Amino acid sequence: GVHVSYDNSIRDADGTLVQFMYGGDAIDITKESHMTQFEFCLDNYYALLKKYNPSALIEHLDVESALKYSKKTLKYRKKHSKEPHYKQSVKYDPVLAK
Amino acid sequence: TTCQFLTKAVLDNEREQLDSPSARIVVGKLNNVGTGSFDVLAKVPNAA
Amino acid sequence: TATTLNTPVVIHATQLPQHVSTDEVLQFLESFIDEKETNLSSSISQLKRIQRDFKGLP
Amino acid sequence: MDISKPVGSEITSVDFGILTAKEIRNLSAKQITNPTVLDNLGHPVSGGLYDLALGAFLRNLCSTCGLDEKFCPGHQGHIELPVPCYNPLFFNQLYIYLRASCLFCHHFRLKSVEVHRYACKLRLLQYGLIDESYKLDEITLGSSTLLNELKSKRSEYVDMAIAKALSDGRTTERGSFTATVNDERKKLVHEFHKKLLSRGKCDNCGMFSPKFRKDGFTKIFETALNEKQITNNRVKSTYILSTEVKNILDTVFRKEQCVLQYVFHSRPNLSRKLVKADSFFMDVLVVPPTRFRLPSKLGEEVHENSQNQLLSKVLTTSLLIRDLNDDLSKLQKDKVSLEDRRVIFSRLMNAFVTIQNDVNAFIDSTKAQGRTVPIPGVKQALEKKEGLFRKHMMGKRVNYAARSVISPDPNIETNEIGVPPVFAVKLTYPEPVTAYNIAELRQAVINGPDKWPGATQIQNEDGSLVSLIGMSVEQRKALANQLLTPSSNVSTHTLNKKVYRHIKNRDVVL
Amino acid sequence: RSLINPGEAVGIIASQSVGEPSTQMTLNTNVTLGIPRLRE
Amino acid sequence: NRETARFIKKHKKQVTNPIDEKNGTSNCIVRVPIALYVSLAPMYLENPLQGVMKQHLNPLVMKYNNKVGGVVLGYEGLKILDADPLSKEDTSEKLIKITPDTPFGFTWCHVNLYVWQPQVGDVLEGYIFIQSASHIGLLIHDAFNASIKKNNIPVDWTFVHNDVEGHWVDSNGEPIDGKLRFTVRNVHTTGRVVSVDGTLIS
Amino acid sequence: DRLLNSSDYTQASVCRECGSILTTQQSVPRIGSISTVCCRRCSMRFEDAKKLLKIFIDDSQIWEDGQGNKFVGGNETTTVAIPFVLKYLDSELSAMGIRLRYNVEPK
Amino acid sequence: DFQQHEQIRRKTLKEKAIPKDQRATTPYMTKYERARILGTRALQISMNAPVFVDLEGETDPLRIAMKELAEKKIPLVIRRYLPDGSFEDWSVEELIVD
Amino acid sequence: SQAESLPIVSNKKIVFDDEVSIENKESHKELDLPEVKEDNGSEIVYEENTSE
Ligand SMILES: [Zn+2]
Ligand SMILES: [Zn+2]
Ligand SMILES: [Zn+2]
Repeated sequence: GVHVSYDNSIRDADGTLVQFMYGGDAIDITKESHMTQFEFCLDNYYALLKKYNPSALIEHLDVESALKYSKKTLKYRKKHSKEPHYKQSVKYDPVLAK
Repeated sequence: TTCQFLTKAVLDNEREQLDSPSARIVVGKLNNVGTGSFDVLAKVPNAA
Repeated sequence: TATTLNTPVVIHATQLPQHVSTDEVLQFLESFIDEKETNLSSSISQLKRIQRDFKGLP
Repeated sequence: MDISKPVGSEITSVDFGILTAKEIRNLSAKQITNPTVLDNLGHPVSGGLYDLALGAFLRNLCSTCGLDEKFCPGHQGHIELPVPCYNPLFFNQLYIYLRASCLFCHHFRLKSVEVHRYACKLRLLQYGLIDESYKLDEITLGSSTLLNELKSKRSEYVDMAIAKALSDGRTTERGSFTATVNDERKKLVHEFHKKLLSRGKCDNCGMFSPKFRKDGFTKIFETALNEKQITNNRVKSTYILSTEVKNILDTVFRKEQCVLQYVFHSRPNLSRKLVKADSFFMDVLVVPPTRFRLPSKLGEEVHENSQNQLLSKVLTTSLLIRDLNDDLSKLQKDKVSLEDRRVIFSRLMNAFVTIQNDVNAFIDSTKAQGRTVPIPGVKQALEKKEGLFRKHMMGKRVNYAARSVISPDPNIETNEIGVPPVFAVKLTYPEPVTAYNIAELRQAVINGPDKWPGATQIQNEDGSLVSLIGMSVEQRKALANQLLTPSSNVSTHTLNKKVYRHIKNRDVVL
Repeated sequence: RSLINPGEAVGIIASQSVGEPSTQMTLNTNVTLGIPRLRE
Repeated sequence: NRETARFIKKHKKQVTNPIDEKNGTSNCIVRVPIALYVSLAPMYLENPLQGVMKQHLNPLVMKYNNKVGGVVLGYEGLKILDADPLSKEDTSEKLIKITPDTPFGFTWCHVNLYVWQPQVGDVLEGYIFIQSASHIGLLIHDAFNASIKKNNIPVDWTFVHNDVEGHWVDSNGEPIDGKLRFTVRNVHTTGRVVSVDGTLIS
Repeated sequence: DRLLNSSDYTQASVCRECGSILTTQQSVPRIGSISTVCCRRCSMRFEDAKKLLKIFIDDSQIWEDGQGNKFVGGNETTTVAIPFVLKYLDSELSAMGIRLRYNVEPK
Repeated sequence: DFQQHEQIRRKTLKEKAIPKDQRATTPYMTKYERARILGTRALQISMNAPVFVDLEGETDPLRIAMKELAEKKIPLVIRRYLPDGSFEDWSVEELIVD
Repeated sequence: SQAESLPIVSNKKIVFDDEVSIENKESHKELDLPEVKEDNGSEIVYEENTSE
């Protein structure tokens, strides 16, 4: 019964929770292959983008809010970067948790 | 231990709320999996 | 016979039954006989005979 | 199943409970008392194990619902045990509460104020108030009068708290039950179990109760009292019948009801139903409907259902009982010596045993003596090979399927599967009949069951099947054009016929 | 667009990604290894 | 007992029909609001209101029904209760749960029910239509059967028959015919249609 | 599909009251009546009820069985689909004195 | 007293649902949502349901449903359940297809 | 004492089952088996051991 709900959490059938995200990032094990093949990516760009087609999801998705936070966490990451894992600045949680 | 676990339910008067897949297969209710996480509705007009 | 196709599995009454005078009865008979104009036709034929009884006739 | 017979009625939840002698004697269509099953020509003996009041049998009609061997869903009957007998499945739990029971003040031989505490927890633990359960023990402010004040304060909290947690969304009335909450429960419960058995001298009156012994064949003995215990008992070993046990326990289950209420319920009891001791006792067995207890056929010669044979032993036995009993009433009580009482008790002990044994012999062949191979009982039935469940509920053999050796082919496509003729002509999918397909389904029906593409049968609007089997052109030809006929029944007018066409390349297969 | 779809019984799926490869560990090449190590 | 072996009470039909109007006849007609859980064909996907009538409502008219306690006469105002409990009661469009297996669906709705429901003991008049040496047959409001048993007729009435090609005669000597005034003693409903068992004595 | 719809999927009745499928029978109807579905566990014998003492009896309530006893009440039934074996199971369970009471909906 | 139980059922059910403006789930049609969309509707179409598209020569209830979803005419809706009773209602037409 | 010559069940049982064990096999030998192609085309088989 373990599955991914509609809230991105990983619960059993009885509601009991096991994880708060799949791989801790919630990525499909198959849509992965070329998720980081940046090379073979900027190659065919125009083909890739044709497939995904931004112009559609425009009015649907938030294009900002998230990004704004992806720069705050990066800043405060390189700030408390060096220090050990128990001195971390819990001041900024990942972008995925919010 | 099919028999014993049974005793665990009777002696607790447990309510098996037919949730876990295993529990449904017996009753035949559609499982929580994928095509059984949501539902279906008919957008029918002429109701006012 | 009585299938789930043409018969509700369960039905209940919200309020409590309420008496109605003969007048209301007729005005109802009317509105319902007019609306319906297939076994519905052999039945309303039985109604029209009772609406004709609430005025005095065979 | 069909796409035109739905139902909006469905069970939401399932519960498990004991069968009281009441519901049983009320729902039972017939009582069973006779061993033999058939007369001298092959007919259901009255009160026999195949009486028709349990489900149609042979060529006869059910004497309860009026259907036959095809349609009679069977109606469980019953068997009356002319003596109380421990349920072999719960004998263990029975034993526990027996030894912990004081046989004088009818409480548990554990402290009353404690048992109280424990109850409170369980109650909180039906609502997931794990903290409150432990935040309840933190109470001993400040003889005898002081004790009634604690048992009060502890309570008015635990109870109050449940209202606090009910006032917000933390719990409903049915309860909150998760993997977690569940834990602290099963833990705490067992803790209460050990503290019960632990106490030897009763703390609620100061009396010692002679301890009990056990057998595997569910036979409770009673050893006498130690030297210091006879002494302490006045300052303040033999078989004991299955009924003597019933009584003692009962009174205890009537006094200490309070706690047992939250011992036997994982959720708050919305039915407020009493918890009696008779739960662990079987005075009446439920004879399953005949339609289950069907004998086997060795192709030709028939074999008696096993389970039946077992019940028959119960019967034959159950008889000798009322026989010895009606004989107990012919011995005038002036000739009954105090010595003769002893050889009497023997006959009695003898009964309760052999009957109880046979009872188990059907429930669990384990807790039953040997004949030599033994006869499968309920238990050895639920776990048949992998388990009745995995073998026939998670592992069902099904219609519309076919295994065949597999050979290669690069000419078809990857997403393809080669379909051999000798198959497709036998595999058929129920397609709805309308306008879009009418062109097709027509043609097919014509070609009949032996020419691909085509079909083998037609479902009208009333569900009846139409085998185009031994049919030829004409008969088909006609039945064909009748695909778009109206409804004779105003009930099923919404339905259209369904043709059972051959499996074509447009379809899909697993 | 490369996310995992709400629903997938990743649980069951994982039980597979374990039980299937554990069939190549039929043979033998310090510690505990293979079929047993999984038992523990 | 506790509260269960005394809840069989909720069963005495709480609709006492009166002998008002002075006519001496009991007023029986009644208005009762109810609920309704039904199935809709894929065909009437665009004709919801309709399908309910052709599928369920219509095959009730002039038939006894075990629930209302009486005979169905007709309905008023078949309103739909949307499945999306947030929309305006407007939007002519209204969702409804769809059966797991089949394309059909179900919902709850409200509708007023006008019903005849004579309970044992009431008094009514009926046009006689037949007479045999055992029973008096009549029709209340020209529709519903009714039967007066032999030993329910006044133990002084008399019976006779004709010849040229039967009939009763009351206390005095006039052959009773047309408007008879009985009182319901029983009600047989399990048959093909309704059935009224009356009398006419103390 | 593979584990019901083409295996042992069966329709059956259920007493809405006590939630049972083991006691749901047909009504032995008088010649010229339709067969009802009632619950033998929730019904009373007509004679036993008459002992409840000032209202009058009812018709559609009564129902006779095959043997010839008259009964009343317990006419709260419904229809549902389940795998056959489930029945068999319950039967065996009840042979130990274990009842299943599956709260039935829509209540 | 059933008017009382009906008042509670109809109150609770509403509370459960989530207003269309507070919808915080993926606006993408899901793998499972798609497979059932065409299927169920096909069952409808196969049983004389109103066809909002042109058949152009179809003889399969499925392929139809396909052509239907295509032009986005499928007048159906899905009840997405959060593993806690709460839920948002989304229509096929308002969801992105892929 | 009407208990000094009162039998004990353990032994009366062993005689009772004997006969009964017969009037069940023998009586089952003078019986036919009526096939009920349960409304489907199937076949209501009459066994009690599908050992798969
Ligand atoms: Zn039957
Ligand atoms: Zn004591
Ligand atoms: Zn019942």
